[PDB]
Amino acid sequence: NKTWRRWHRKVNVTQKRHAVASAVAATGLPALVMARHRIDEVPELPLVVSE
Amino acid sequence: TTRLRKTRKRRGHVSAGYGRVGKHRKHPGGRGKAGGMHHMRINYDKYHPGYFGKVGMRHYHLLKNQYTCPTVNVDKLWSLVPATLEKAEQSKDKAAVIDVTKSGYFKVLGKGDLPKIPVIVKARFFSKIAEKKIKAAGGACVLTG
Amino acid sequence: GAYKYLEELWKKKQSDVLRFLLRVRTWEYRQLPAVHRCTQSTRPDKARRLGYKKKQGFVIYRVRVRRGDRKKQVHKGIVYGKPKNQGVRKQKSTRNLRAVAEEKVRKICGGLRVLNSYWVGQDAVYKYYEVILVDPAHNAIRNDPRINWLCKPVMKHRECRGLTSAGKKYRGLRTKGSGAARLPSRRACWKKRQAVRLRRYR
Amino acid sequence: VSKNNVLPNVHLHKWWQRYVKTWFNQPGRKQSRRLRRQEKAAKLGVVPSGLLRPIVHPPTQRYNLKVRAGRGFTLEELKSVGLSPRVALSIGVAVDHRRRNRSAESLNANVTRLKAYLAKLVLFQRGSKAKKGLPADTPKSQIQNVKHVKISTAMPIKASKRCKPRAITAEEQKFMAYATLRKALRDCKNVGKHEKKLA
Amino acid sequence: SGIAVGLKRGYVVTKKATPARSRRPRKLSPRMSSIREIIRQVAGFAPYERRIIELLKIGTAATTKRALKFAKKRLGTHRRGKGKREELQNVVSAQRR
RNA sequence: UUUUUUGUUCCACGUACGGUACGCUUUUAUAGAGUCGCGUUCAUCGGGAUUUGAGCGCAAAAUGUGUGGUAGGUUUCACAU
RNA sequence: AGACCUGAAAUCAGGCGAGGUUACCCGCUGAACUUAAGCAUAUUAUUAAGCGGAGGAGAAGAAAAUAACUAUGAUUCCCUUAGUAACGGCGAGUGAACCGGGAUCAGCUCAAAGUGGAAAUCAACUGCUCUGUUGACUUGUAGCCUCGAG
Repeated sequence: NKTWRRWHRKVNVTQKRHAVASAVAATGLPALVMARHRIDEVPELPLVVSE
Repeated sequence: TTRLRKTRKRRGHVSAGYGRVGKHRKHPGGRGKAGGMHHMRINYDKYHPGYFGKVGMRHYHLLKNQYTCPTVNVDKLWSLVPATLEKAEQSKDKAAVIDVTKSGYFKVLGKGDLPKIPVIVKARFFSKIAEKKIKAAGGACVLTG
Repeated sequence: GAYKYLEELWKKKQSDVLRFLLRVRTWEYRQLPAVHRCTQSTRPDKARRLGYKKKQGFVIYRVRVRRGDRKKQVHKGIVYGKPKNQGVRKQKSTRNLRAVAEEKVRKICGGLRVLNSYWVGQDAVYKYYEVILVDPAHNAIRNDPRINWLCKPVMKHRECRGLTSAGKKYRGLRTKGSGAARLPSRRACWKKRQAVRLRRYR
Repeated sequence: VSKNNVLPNVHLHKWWQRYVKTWFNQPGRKQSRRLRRQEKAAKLGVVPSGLLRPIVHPPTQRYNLKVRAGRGFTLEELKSVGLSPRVALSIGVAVDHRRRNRSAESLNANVTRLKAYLAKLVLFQRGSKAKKGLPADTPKSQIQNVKHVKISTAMPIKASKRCKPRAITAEEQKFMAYATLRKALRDCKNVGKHEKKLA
Repeated sequence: SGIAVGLKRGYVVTKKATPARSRRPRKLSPRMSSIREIIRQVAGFAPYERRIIELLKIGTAATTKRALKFAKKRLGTHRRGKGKREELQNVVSAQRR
């Protein structure tokens, strides 16, 4: 096993951003959060709190 | 993804995908482009015609930039400078000036067609056809250097 | 000034004045040993120009190098290999005889540090140089600022690494531009282009 | 060689495993540079980092439009403003003794750039008392300098675009800009060929 | 303005006339004549120069041409040779009086 | 250690015997030789009527010399010293 | 007899060199296996082995440079030019540079002149906190000057 084996991937910046948006969308919906946690006592999603 | 390669499935078969008769020998047929002249000639004629021989006069120390010349077409230009278009549609006085150097092209070629709005185009070089098309549009031609 | 008149008539080598005087000197040099000391400069004109200064701890040696080329060093000129390499007689060597002379003067004067060299004459079987040396231990060189740079430990054996005037000519740092594009160093430049550069995002 | 592919053109016949440069240091290199920029600017503090550089057109015809930063100014340019070439590196202006000014336009760009910089420049007293010249001594009035600004970011170089829209004159529609170029080529080839036919 | 191609080409700019620089013409001077005209008497001419000087003392454009052939062989360039016979022509002009 | 900082920290109080700048004008005291260069031989280079080096032979010049990627001459120009 | 010049001697007084280490660095020296489906030019390779020399870095370095533009401006390194121009039984194979964008930025001093109302210079040994006594040195040591001008 040589050291020059290419370890890293460049993913495109647009595909990286679309992904984070899609992942942030799944933060809302208790469908996807319960599917992937314990959301019995939690009043709301997305759970916002003050500054 | 070593997983997905044929060797994994192929494993368990003795030939290993190369065949029992002919075998996976180390270097049949030579190395690299060797044998192009003789044994691999049929492949060269077709696939790669014109490969053997020398044609033109050689240029010592050829330098790019001496010859560089990025070309915009007449069919574009407008993309070059959208507000002016609504200005230069109206008025029938003054004209929207297109310094083609500033976007970063030197020559102008009239492959396309242009709307009939008076305009002035400044470029280092103009194709013969581009000039005829621009004039028809009522545009003017200006040379920079 | 007298040094101007000296350089102007040293240019006239073919003349009867200098060709007599240079025939007598080259006799004297081939009686004496190969590397031996002169107690003052033969050409004070020329040495002054190469940063010789007549104070204590500067010295000056003669050196003699045989003229011509060397054979390739094989037994009975029996080479072993491809007919290109079967070349015993007409070899040349990379380095001029001025630089060889500076080199000869590593063992004989290990402590002394070489500044420069200049031609003092030539003969059919020999060719004679005067090599300007320095004592870096001596306080006259050590105290003064203008040749304190030679007392740093980087400037050891700068004859051997090719950093005199004459050493710097055969490496080809004396030209510069497109001709010398190839040779930081001949080897250093060679290493840079040859390397397979594998950036981490590909 | 079989099938229809490109004829291969690979340069790996030498012992190339010795000279493989890898870039695992790349982030460690970033952060080592970045530590010594900061530890520079600790010592300076008030003093801005680099030094001021001129506006400069690149040479050959394909980068002739563009403008970039140069190396350093010019002995002619500093004479107009009235710096010495001697002192200018203390204030933080590059001198370049090689670069001429062939044009009047490239001169007056960099002179404006220098005069604008010396308007920015506050210069502290060496102490105790104030001392004129050697711009000036600024007194203890002294408007608040921000810390090291970096000098490139303080006074940057923006490809200044735009054209005034123009009336199409007489002798604009008339003159035929193919044939004007196409003369200018075929004159410049046949210069000595003309002077035989003339004489 | 201006044009890309031609004898009168380039971008229109108000040219400055740059100052006199190095590049100061390396003339012979009245001091350094008197250096060399001394050393010409002390040293004298080289053997190759003497043979050129006798070929110009003949005159005659047959053997004057052979001086240029000789002094291109001997100093190895045409520009070097043209300069040398032009100098030693000036020596023969003074010597004849 | 801040004076000797791998580029300058804070207030307090100092000075011109010397030495160095800058402005105008005048200007020739003037710049490295068995070196440059060329002819040949051998190596080296992508460098091809020679990229760079070396040996041998020849061996310079002062409005000069070197370079301007084809050998050569005449006439200009540019860039370096 | 006395001035120099040249060359020796000394267990003389006080100093300096040698050898070791291998990752990187500088200089010489110098192959063949191998590829070309043979082979000799070519390739491997201006590499391995050999012989020298260093340092925390080394070498390089302020143009006898690129260019032919509205011009640039020490050196090194990265990206790009570019698998391009070019080399090559023009076969196999080989193969840079300028411009451009970055890291980093720093410039300088000797020879060529001029103390000649006056060797102003340097070392060694001794002596108080910088004098004295020998020597080096005019076959040139200080100051001044380095083309950006002087």
